Amino acid sequence: DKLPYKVADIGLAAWGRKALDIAENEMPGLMRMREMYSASKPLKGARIAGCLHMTVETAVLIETLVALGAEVRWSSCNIFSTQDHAAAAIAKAGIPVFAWKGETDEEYLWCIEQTLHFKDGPLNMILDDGGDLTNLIHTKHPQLLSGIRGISEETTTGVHNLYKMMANGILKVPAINVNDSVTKSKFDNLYGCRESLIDGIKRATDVMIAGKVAVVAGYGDVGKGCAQALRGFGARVIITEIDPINALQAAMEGYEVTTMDEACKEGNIFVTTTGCVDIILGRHFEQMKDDAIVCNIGHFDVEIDVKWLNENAVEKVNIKPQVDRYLLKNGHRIILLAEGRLVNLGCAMGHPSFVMSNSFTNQVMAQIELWTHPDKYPVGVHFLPKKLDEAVAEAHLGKLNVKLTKLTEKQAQYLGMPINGPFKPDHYRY
Amino acid sequence: DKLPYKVADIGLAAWGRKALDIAENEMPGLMRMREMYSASKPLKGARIAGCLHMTVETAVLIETLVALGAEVRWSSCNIFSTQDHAAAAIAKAGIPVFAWKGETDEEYLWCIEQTLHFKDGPLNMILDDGGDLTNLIHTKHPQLLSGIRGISEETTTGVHNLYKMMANGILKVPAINVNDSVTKSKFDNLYGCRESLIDGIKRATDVMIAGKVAVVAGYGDVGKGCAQALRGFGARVIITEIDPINALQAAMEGYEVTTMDEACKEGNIFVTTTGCVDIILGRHFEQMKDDAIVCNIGHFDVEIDVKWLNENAVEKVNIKPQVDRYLLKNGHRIILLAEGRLVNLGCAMGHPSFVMSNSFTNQVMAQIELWTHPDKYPVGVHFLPKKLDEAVAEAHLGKLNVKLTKLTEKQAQYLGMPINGPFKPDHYRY
Amino acid sequence: DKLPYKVADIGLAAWGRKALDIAENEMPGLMRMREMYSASKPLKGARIAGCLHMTVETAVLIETLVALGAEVRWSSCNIFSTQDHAAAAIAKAGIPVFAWKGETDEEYLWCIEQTLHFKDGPLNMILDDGGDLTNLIHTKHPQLLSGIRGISEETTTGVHNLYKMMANGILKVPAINVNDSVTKSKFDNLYGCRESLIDGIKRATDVMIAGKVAVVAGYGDVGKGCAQALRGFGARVIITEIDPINALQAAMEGYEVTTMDEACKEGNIFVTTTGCVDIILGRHFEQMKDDAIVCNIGHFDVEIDVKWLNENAVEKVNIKPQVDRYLLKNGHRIILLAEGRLVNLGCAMGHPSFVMSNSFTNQVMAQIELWTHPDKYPVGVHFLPKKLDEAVAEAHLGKLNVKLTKLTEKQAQYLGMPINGPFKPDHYRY
Amino acid sequence: DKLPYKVADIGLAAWGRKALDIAENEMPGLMRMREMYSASKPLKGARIAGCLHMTVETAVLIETLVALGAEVRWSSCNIFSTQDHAAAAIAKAGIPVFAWKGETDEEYLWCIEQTLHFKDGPLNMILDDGGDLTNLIHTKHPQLLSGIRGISEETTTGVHNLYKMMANGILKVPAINVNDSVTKSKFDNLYGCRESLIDGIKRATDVMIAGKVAVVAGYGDVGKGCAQALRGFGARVIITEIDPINALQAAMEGYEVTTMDEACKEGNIFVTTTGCVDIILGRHFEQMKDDAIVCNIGHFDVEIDVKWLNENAVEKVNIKPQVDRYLLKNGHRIILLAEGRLVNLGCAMGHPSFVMSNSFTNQVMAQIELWTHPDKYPVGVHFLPKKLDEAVAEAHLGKLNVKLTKLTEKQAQYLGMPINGPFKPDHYRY
Ligand SMILES: NC(=O)c1ccc[n+]([C@@H]2O[C@H](COP(=O)([O-])OP(=O)(O)OC[C@H]3O[C@@H](n4cnc5c(N)ncnc54)[C@H](O)[C@@H]3O)[C@@H](O)[C@H]2O)c1
Ligand SMILES: NC(=O)c1ccc[n+]([C@@H]2O[C@H](COP(=O)([O-])OP(=O)(O)OC[C@H]3O[C@@H](n4cnc5c(N)ncnc54)[C@H](O)[C@@H]3O)[C@@H](O)[C@H]2O)c1
Ligand SMILES: NC(=O)c1ccc[n+]([C@@H]2O[C@H](COP(=O)([O-])OP(=O)(O)OC[C@H]3O[C@@H](n4cnc5c(N)ncnc54)[C@H](O)[C@@H]3O)[C@@H](O)[C@H]2O)c1
Ligand SMILES: NC(=O)c1ccc[n+]([C@@H]2O[C@H](COP(=O)([O-])OP(=O)(O)OC[C@H]3O[C@@H](n4cnc5c(N)ncnc54)[C@H](O)[C@@H]3O)[C@@H](O)[C@H]2O)c1
Ligand SMILES: Nc1ncnc2c1ncn2C[C@@H](O)[C@@H](O)C(=O)O
Ligand SMILES: Nc1ncnc2c1ncn2C[C@@H](O)[C@@H](O)C(=O)O
Ligand SMILES: Nc1ncnc2c1ncn2C[C@@H](O)[C@@H](O)C(=O)O
Ligand SMILES: Nc1ncnc2c1ncn2C[C@@H](O)[C@@H](O)C(=O)O
Repeated sequence: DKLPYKVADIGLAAWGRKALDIAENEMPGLMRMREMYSASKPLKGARIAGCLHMTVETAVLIETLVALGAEVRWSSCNIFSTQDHAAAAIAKAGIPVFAWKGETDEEYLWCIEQTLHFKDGPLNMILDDGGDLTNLIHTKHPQLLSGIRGISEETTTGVHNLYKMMANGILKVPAINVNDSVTKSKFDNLYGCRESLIDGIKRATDVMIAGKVAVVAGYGDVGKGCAQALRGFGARVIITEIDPINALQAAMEGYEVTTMDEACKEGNIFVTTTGCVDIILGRHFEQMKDDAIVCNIGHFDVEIDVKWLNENAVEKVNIKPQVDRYLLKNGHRIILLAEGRLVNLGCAMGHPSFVMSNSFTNQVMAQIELWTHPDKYPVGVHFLPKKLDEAVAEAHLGKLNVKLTKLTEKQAQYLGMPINGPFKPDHYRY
Repeated sequence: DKLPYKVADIGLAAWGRKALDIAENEMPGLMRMREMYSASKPLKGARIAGCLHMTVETAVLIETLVALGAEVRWSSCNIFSTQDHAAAAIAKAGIPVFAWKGETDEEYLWCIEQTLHFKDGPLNMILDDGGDLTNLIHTKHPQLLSGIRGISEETTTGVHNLYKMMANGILKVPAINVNDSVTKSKFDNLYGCRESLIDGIKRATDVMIAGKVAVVAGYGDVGKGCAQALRGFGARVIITEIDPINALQAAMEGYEVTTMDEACKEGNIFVTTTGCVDIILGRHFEQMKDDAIVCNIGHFDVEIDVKWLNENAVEKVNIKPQVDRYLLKNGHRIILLAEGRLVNLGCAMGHPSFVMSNSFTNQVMAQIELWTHPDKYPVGVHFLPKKLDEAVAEAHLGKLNVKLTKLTEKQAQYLGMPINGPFKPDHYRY
Repeated sequence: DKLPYKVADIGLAAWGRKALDIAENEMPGLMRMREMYSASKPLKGARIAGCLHMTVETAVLIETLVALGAEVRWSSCNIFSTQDHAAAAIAKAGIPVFAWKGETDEEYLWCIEQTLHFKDGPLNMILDDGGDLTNLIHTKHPQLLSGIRGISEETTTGVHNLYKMMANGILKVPAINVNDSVTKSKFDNLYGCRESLIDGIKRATDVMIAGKVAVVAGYGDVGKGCAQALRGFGARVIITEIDPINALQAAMEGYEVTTMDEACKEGNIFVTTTGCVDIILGRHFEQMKDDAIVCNIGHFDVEIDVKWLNENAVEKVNIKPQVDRYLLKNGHRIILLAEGRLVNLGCAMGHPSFVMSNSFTNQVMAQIELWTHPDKYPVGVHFLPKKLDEAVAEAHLGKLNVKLTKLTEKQAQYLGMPINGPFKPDHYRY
Repeated sequence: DKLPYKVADIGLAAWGRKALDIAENEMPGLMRMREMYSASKPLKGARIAGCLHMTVETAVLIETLVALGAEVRWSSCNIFSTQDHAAAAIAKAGIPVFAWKGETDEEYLWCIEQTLHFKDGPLNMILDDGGDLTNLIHTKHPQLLSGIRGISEETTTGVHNLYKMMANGILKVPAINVNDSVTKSKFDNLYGCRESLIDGIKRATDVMIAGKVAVVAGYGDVGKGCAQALRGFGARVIITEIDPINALQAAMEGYEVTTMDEACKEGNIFVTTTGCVDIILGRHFEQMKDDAIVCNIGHFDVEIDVKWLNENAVEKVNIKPQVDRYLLKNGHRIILLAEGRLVNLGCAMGHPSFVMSNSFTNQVMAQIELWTHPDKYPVGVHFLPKKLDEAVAEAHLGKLNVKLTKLTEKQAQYLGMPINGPFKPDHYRY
């Protein structure tokens, strides 16, 4: 392609490598895939074009993929999710990375297109996060379609769209749904957001959660992780939902479940963990308490109506990067975070490295699968063998010094399951 | 058959009806099935033979099936799980129930056989809990097999066996796996045991949980619900597991995961939420602290080796029904509860009525499905349409005064899902 | 006096002794006071007249005081708090105990009077709980006043009145405020109620706490322990308070703080942990949801207006002992528990033995102080030396296998405190 | 004195004012003291010399004291606790502030001395945090002693020393113990550290708390707040203590209490909330797991032996400001945070503004008390009238939209307390 890469500051690499150094020791999964595959190099010959937030954790993923003999050209899947010191260490490392914190819609797309063509040919693999890359290609670069051996979607929103495509026979290349791995969804979205949400908020506003009424729209794994977090600091969490089953779980957990039409008048902190549009409108903004902290954590920023804020506020003042304090015609203030984009990543460092090793291990596996055994994955979104899913968890058990139990021949017989073989039926919801 | 029924005391009906009365107002699911089907009577012509713990909640289930025009002959699936006042109110009601608290292995089977034959013919339906009924029939009364239109397994253990039969083409009649409904598993096993576990313990030993090291074997929904409970009262919960994924969840929740071989020496309270044999042996008993409270909550009592206690204790003293205090040769005491059988049901009243309405609503539905649309269920275990699973949750939302959100035409479009249509993919693990 | 004792059933002693036997091993404090004072008998010559709920734990207190050479004549401080098997074991043991579950206001007083006179003289000591005994004497038997060496109040309500008397120079004998010992208040009222509250509720109504909105009046240690309990089972706890400091704590803990005038319309479970009158009136009852569970845990039953229920209900039906289901003219039902009296003791077994060993150890010490060193306690309510309060905690650490840290000569120097000497200033609120 | 002030960058004021602007709206206590005293100016004629961390919250305190007509000259009581943008906004405002993040022991003292002399005379008041100021004066500038109307200690460690002085007749000026106000200790130390602890850790190491064994030395309010925090994120918290009562509370809360001599081999995160020396030594360092995160939160950095790390490490590498990664001779790594100094303030922004309003309100009051009614405070440390302590809490209730309850004439009579008068006896431990 063009320039070898492009980032905010390459002089940040020296620092980023330190972050990467510390990060590596916290991601047993990726480092594990390295020891057993560094030599084998199952990814040899592969040209992976990724679109995942360019953070330090992702840096370890990229360096792992390369260790497996892959050829990588990266880009961030969010205009604010990029970590400039992490990206600097990667570029300085020779990996063509085109990502920097605070890009423009235009620069963002350029960065993505920058990863399509390699030295010895175009991308033959895709590691997407949000579907932006797989979508760009399917609708703008069809010519390259027939050459991509596979897709790797990591987020719910993207995987959601992955199915949509198939639903219309649009999907033209076999995909593996990584986000929906037990070790992925139940650990990353849930446990990660629990720790990364409050971070985005605090680093941004530095507000005290205790004694505040926080409103969470959506009760999925992210909504569950977020709620738990605020609730654990002393905030009264109110939940809004459209799914009766997800609504009951919340109620059963002691959370009040209402409509944003009602909650907007009580909330002090508004978090949208939904992947839907029109979650927080002006009809709610005009109802929010003075200095209400509004932010979104759902992948795409389509939940909060920021345009309204910008088109109906009496005044807009920027506190600091990704922190704007509007003044409504009613005299009430509204603190909008990260311009409505992902809050943990846009205002903080995102999920911690240990939990990202889970998702990323699934990512390294998904890639080896699609590349190594293509004929095993027809055009359509697939899941990773539970035996593999089990391999991910088992990989981080040691760092935590967990001592797992081993079934005896008699017990395994009793339960009618392999001492090591998958211990749960597919339908099992862990 | 023989006698109209048989119970501990029919003079307990007057009281049991009061229990049923209060119970009904707490089970919106069953009462809901009642209003829309009381007249329709979709179960008309059905002769359901049940094997589910005979409790007050189950009483509402029986009185619901009958309201649906079904013909019912019940029995308890546990020699200690029976609620004598509940069973009295049922028999006095005219429903042939053969269950009483404290049956013998002999009297237990007799009770089951008592439900096979009806006035106008043998059983044409099965509502089992544990597989005991479906197993008795398959291996002892094959003749009646071909007449049964379907099975309804309610517990993991049972459903586990349901699949085992199919695995060997033994299952000879279409079954519906109710235990594995989102509203069933994630609410009953998890939220029920959370509240019913400590109950069994307290009513039995009346011990203080706070400051005690409790050991929980198995981290399934029951293990999860139990752990959370003890943990919430001030006990240090230690978990043992064979599944790395379930072990990671525990660790990620702040629980120490080890082997019973290790934990036995530290635990003060032992709870087996596993469905496997040889969980607590004498090798551990000989290692337990003085006055260690050991109990099991897994359906079948196959986890704790009580025989060893009875064959190796220096002395056995019975504190009160279902509470025995053993004296080991090492001088240490061991308080065994409910003789190893289910603790919440054997020493307490079981799960509360509100949560049982979820499981039981699934049961009423499973029955209407198999009976009504039989040709839709070939020999093999099946799940209940997610639309239905949603119907269960949605039915208890109101009691909790939950205000669910309604997708707009635009949002539904965005999300690409019906405003009411199932909101989650099948693979969704809620 | 008259009859040696009087109880519900002496043939319940054989059982009670088993309860006592198990209870003893769980109360390291009392058993500890036993080993070092069994021979010394510092209470020798004392004639203690107690008025504390006659439970198994209290049984260990009585048998301990006696082991200390004391002469005891007991009675319960509540018409429902008595444990008949416990009381039987005591009577059968020779200790004049006049208490049985379900006394009448008349029989209750008779029982108290029955403890004033001993073989070798009238009572020379008082071990009260609620102030009922110390009040009766001060206002009805002044003649015996001058003979009593001291008082031992165990509950907040009582101690509250103890000061009230002094405030009016009414208190005529030195009292020791046991309820306000760090090991007493922060562990008994808080940790005991946390476990004993739900018990009284469950054993009585057997209702599911999860998903229910529970309302708690008062945020003292009892309110704190109760709230935490319900909240931990999945109930949405709402708190009402008059103290801004106790209200802030709640808010800071994520609890909604409102007025009963508002909460009554939302609560599903009403618990009064206040010690004040007119907490739950008919103005609220007329506003409660159908089948609302109302109960009180505050010592005296002066918070809930039951007369109103009995005078305004359309009908009153008794479910079982201490459980009445009223029917309001509006069609809604109200489940009143234990007739408004203490719920954990009236409907359950009360606090567990382990936590009761704390309060009771303080009680044994209070008695030894007043008796042994009288001249050290002038007329007026006093506290127990912190060194002693520390002795109590220290006594139960072992059972929990806690390994405390020992200050070094250098550290003790640094901190400027005795390696063992009281580690906290008097004003310290632990 | 010398220069008008001295800070890191005055070009940081513009931003700091925004921080102050948002902060003010979150501190109802201070802003409340402003409205009712802005005109009155009770502090008129006062020359307050402060030694408290120079943060945004403290900035609102300074601007409040001034609004009260006081004359202030500030300085930070920690070489790393200073917030440069906050200090900038203050200096730019005209208030002589001599503080900047990252001072030297020499520069630190210089800054303190800079606050002793004012335009119209030397300091006549003292607002200390840690006792550093009141100690410098007492031992180095005795001459100015006789002119100081009072002292205001804000932290436990400080107040601890305040008493020590008095214990030896060293304290030569009346002090008010602010740290020990109900609204101070139980809210700041507990609720603040809960939120500010994890911040310092995360912003420094960005580590995932979930699944990690965190070790907390000391179970005071700070230990309590810290433990709860980690515990709530999924980390297994182990506690070490010297006080049996504080140890029992922990045990009663489900925490394992042991010796650091034992925990050092299991902990993944070490937090010292103690105020004592020799808490974490090399004997423990040599026993810590690889990449063990060690940090202190106790006022003075005397708990962790960093010297040992610097004198026995094989290599020391600085990750970033206040983050150093040592390499032990055993191959294990140790991540030392903030060079052992306060972690929440040295690596994060400290306690949130809302909780700081409580402590600071008490500070504004302590100042008005000592200054206004001096003769009411003889030489010695005093507490703030509970009625006042109540005023603080009541001031923040509104922001939280808390609806307090009002005692009626009948209830206040029954309870025997003023409808508004202090609702708790002095000994009350809230
Ligand atoms: N920023 C991050 O670190 C991060 C990490 C993981 C996932 N995500 C993103 O967050 C989003 C949610 O992911 P998830 O795994 O929790 O999804 P999920 O499907 O489990 O849950 C989303 C929930 O939203 C609810 N919902 C939908 N429309 C709603 C509406 N109008 N009002 C209220 N609730 C509504 C749904 O019923 C569902 O339970 C996705 O876009 C995902 O890609 C972000
Ligand atoms: N008494 C009740 O109220 C009640 C309610 C629901 C279910 N149950 C019963 O409880 C049992 C558990 O049900 P569930 O839904 O939680 O099952 P589950 O399959 O979700 O979990 C059981 C767990 O045990 C673990 N396990 C298996 N063998 C083990 C061993 N040797 N050591 C440690 N862990 C081991 C498994 O890995 C698994 O995670 C079943 O028998 C079920 O029928 C009882
Ligand atoms: N049944 C038991 O096991 C048990 C155990 C301990 C104590 N108690 C009793 O419970 C009562 C509470 O004891 P405590 O130690 O927690 O007392 P406490 O003084 O600490 O707390 C009582 C709380 O009630 C609040 N309050 C007072 N009037 C109120 C009103 N009208 N509305 C709302 N809140 C109001 C007060 O502000 C206070 O915080 C006492 O009577 C005590 O003797 C019972
Ligand atoms: N950085 C901050 O934001 C912040 C906020 C409040 C307080 N503090 C400081 O933190 C320190 C703790 O304050 P606190 O109010 O919790 O004090 P505290 O007296 O309530 O508790 C300190 C605890 O340490 C325990 N302890 C003492 N020596 C010990 C040892 N060798 N091993 C184990 N435990 C030991 C004591 O028994 C006590 O329970 C003080 O120096 C205080 O000034 C810092
Ligand atoms: N450090 C991170 N690196 C990459 N992605 C991050 C990170 N933090 C949060 N997400 C969001 C993802 O967890 C989410 O998009 C997903 O994987 O579903
Ligand atoms: N009241 C009850 N009635 C019937 N079954 C009860 C009850 N309580 C617990 N179980 C056990 C079931 O939850 C379990 O067997 C299952 O359904 O899986
Ligand atoms: N087993 C019990 N024995 C005696 N009193 C009990 C018991 N359970 C609760 N209380 C109430 C006391 O905790 C309360 O009155 C107090 O001591 O404050
Ligand atoms: N923003 C802050 N301003 C001032 N002090 C802060 C702050 N955060 C933590 N402390 C520490 C104090 O809470 C502690 O020293 C105390 O007051 O006890």
